[PDB]
Amino acid sequence: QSVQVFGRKKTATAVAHCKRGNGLIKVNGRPLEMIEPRTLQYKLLEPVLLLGKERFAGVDIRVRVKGGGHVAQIYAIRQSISKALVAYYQKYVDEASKKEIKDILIQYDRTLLVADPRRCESKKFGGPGARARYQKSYR
Amino acid sequence: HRIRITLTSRNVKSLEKVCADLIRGAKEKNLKVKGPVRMPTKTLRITTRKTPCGEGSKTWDRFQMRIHKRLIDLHSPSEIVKQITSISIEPGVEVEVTIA
Amino acid sequence: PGVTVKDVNQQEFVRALAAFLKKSGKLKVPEWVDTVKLAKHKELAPYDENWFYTRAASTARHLYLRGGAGVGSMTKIYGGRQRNGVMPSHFSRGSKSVARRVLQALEGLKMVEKDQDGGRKLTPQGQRDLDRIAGQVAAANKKH
Amino acid sequence: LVIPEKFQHILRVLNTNIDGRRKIAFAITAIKGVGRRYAHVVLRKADIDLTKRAGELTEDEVERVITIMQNPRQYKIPDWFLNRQKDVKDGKYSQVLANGLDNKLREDLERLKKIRAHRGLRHFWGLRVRGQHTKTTGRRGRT
Amino acid sequence: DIKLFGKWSTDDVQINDISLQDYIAVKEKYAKYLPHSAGRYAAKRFRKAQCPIVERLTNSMMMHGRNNGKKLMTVRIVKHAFEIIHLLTGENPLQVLVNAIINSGPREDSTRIGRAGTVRRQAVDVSPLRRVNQAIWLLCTGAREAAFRNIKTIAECLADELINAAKGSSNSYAIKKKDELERVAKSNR
Amino acid sequence: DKLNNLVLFDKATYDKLCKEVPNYKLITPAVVSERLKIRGSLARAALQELLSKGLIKLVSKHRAQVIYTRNT
Amino acid sequence: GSVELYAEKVATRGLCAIAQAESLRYKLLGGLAVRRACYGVLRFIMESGAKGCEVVVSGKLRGQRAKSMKFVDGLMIHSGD
Amino acid sequence: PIKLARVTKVLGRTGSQGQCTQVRVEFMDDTSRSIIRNVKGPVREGDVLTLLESEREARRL
Amino acid sequence: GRVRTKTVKKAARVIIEKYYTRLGNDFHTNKRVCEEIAIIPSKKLRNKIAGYVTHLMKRIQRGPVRG
RNA sequence: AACGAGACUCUGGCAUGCUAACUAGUUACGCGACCGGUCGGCGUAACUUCUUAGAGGGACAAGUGGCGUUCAGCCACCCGAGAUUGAGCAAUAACAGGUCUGUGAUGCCCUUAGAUGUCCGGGGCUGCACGCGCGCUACACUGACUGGCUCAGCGUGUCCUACGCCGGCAGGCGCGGGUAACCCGUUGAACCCCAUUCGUGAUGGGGAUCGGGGAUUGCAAUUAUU
Repeated sequence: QSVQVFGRKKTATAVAHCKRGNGLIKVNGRPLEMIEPRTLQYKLLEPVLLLGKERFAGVDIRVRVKGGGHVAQIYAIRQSISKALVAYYQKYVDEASKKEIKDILIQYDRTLLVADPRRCESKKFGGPGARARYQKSYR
Repeated sequence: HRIRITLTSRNVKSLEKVCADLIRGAKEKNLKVKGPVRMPTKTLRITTRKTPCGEGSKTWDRFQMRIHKRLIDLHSPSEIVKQITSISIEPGVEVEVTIA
Repeated sequence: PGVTVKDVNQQEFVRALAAFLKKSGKLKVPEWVDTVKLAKHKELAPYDENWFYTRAASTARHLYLRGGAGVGSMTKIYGGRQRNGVMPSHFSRGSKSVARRVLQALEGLKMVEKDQDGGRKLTPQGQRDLDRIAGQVAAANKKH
Repeated sequence: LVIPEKFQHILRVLNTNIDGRRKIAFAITAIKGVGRRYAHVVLRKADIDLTKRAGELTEDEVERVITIMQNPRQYKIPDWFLNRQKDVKDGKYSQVLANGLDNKLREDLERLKKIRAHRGLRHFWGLRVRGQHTKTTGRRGRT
Repeated sequence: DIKLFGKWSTDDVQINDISLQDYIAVKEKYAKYLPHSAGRYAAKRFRKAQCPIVERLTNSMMMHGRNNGKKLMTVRIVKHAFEIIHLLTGENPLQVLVNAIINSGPREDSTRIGRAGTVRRQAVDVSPLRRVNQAIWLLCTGAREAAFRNIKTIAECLADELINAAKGSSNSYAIKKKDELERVAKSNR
Repeated sequence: DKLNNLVLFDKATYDKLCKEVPNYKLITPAVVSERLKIRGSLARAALQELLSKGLIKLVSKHRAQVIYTRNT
Repeated sequence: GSVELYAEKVATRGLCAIAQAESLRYKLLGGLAVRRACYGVLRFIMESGAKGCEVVVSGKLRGQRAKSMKFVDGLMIHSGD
Repeated sequence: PIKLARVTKVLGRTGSQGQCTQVRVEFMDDTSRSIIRNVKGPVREGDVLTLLESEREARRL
Repeated sequence: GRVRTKTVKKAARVIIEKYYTRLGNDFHTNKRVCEEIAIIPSKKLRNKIAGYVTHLMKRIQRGPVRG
């Protein structure tokens, strides 16, 4: 049937739902081609270009994205799709193609399956930010 | 008919003990309950200059208080409602009851 | 099969919907369009002489996307940055008279009906008119 | 990509010179009293294209520009758009221009110098007017 | 295969120096689609050497205070700078970039040794990693100085900087500053 | 010194545009501007009618940068 | 009639800091020497089962110049939660 | 001419502020000869240096 | 730097000299035998004792230790 | 042996394992709109992936390979969410360090009825030849202008405000919600991004300065409140 898997950059959280389909990839009910920042278009295209159009042929993935910024949200989609296809296999096909896809993805990029744990450090008094301090006056 | 019990405290240990006691008592009698739902914690922040005279190196105290909330829902008459609450009494816990 | 406005581009669709409204003549244009700015955080008047048609198209698209708005809610949409001299820049808002008389010169089209628990929404005919133009934009994309 | 036949490098509008290679929506802004929002609304009401260089204008077009410019009221220009709206001495809504704009500032200062207002004495002494902090800034001109 | 921006291949690029061959990451596992990976190469030592050289070029161009986070503008600057060189030279812009990196790095330098006052500098060697880093620095510095107040768009002054360096020409900021730098170090032999 | 650029085409500059430019391999508003000593707007406007006539091929188009080449 | 006040006894008086910081105040206010007033408080604190005690007295004890006398006994922690 | 030498081991850090590194380098041609050199920048074993003047041997900085 | 302290080293030495029979080479089992016996506060302090125990049991196979 | 260091508390990163949800949602199914698709259009049932917050786990230089008087430890690597996250607290002994202008903390000295108490009216604290420190805006094309498209988190609220009408706007009138995961608010933020115009120039960069109007807060805006 279906699986629901999330991807997560700084504060953005994309959730991809996959079921039996015919090759539809859509984020927010919108085509993957026209996600607003076209400069980072290939990051969204990396999983399907690496694996191939024939693996997303019996699967229908719909993504809902919320939080964070534009660049973080784009990075939260390429991870969500990759994780959801890995989760769709090893549950509906076998434990043999999940390994193949997981390897192919993780040699190219580890952030396609593992989330970056970095988050903003809190501001500290006595400076504009976490580390920067105010200019010190002598005489 | 619907009975909403709202619990609010600052000590989560005491508040959770009270909530567990209330839920267990309602299970003990023949009642149907809606489980404890936790509202987001309320964090109140006061930041103050440490010095009383504005002389030193401009250090600041960061003060804060935390308020914990729960909600429980029952379907029972008020006669049945007003036994378990009277059994369990704990300081710092603000129990409130609303009939629909 | 068919399309919606979500299946096509938006910067080209607004340019194409704004031309469908300009060729019917039912849209009623205020007397002050040649003089007024669109917000208080803008230094010049809009470059396009037909800004009212483009803004009407953009408001129609926003109403299609999210159902229900108002004059101030449709003024938050077209807000931006105001550069305050030697003081830091700040978020600023648009003009409510424009936000309200683009939302009124769309009831003369029978294309926007007042929302029940709020402001404005889209009519079935208004949904039709946007889908039938998304169709032409998609055809232009496919055949080229 | 155009090669107009008649094209003047420097034209004369309202006792001041204007570059013909400059663009019309910003060329007339050169003459005093006109900014970047009054110079555009005058051109819209005169129905003159803004894409042309100032040189690419016939005699009638330039003569019309001054006509709508100097009489904004007759061509449905709102009253809040001028540079002296409710005048002190006669109370008329008029747009003053290059030779008149500076002929109605000296009168404004002479009013407050003859009638010894505080701000007219500030303008007289050369100090500042809008209630500023003169302790630190403004040390140019002063020796 | 996986080619930069979808149209510039990598398998045809050859690194000349054996010295900088392992400090330039262009060919097999570094063949990416974009100079954008959200990498963490600045966590341990010598990790930056695994960063793709095109992405290394991209970062150093978002310099001076007004550009410190505008990476998407630099991705299109590099994208347009690669499609211009190929129109002039007709070669692979990746090969042109590699040849510029090789040419514009100093191979000998000078280090302060005398006590404060009179300058008694010596002559020392240069690490391959520092040579790559400083080639990138010089190439990016010459691109933005030549474009600061010109009609010439950037990504056209970067292309001209990269062309003149892959030829080892004296019409190049990086070559000019590399020659002046090894000149002084020879004087201090 | 000052950089005085022609705002409008005369005979010599127009002929040099029509003949010399279409073989540059690097038709570009920033290039044609220094070649013909004309303003960045006149060259920019003149490079679209060359495309309309079919004499040059468009390579790249964007806000910050537009890039043309020769025919064939 | 809503509010009612009740009075009760502290279980152990020697381990309450306030009851000892007020007991020592009524000995310095009644003519005891400071050195003997402070040892009489430390002794009662330790004999009641405390693990450690510290008593500090500050002010003009000798003339027009102030100074501090500190009396410690046992263990005393200073840092952490 | 230009020689190429391969770093075999890192000895220590020299310079007024520790900005240079002692290395012993082995030549590619006539590999039997190994000499002491000073470098500038991050160096690890296996790095190959390009020596322009290949006669000097290093000393403390 | 990752250097233990006299508290953890003393506690681990005592545990080893008192319960040699049950302790072994596995960390995750020594982590569970320490919680059963010694009254230790939180996991971070529990683990640093049960890690030095596992480290210090390997040395015993090499021969005796002076502690 | 003890204090200090460490430990400790709060916080960030992980759990498709547990306990839960109409003041959070998702999936499915109906009704509906439009051309199988889209719907933050409307209503039911599957539950907790997403949201919220409680419990318990989880990381210890633990495993491997080197170095180390083979100890204490250091370097690299695999696996792994993570192989140093950031703060709070903080010793003995001192300083003629700041605070009598925070206090019904306080000793002396001064004054106390044409007052050094207290209230009322109007001024000053900001004045300006000149020096000395924190800063905010810039010196532009890696830009400005004009349109279009598209994303947060921490907080406040019985002053925060949705909706409708007149206004270019600043701003005004009538009904509504919220003592709040219930309403502003699915917080449609700005840089970012996509098209246009400008074209190296004290220029459409940059905004100081100053003149006319208009509107708000207040008893009062004149030494311009905003």
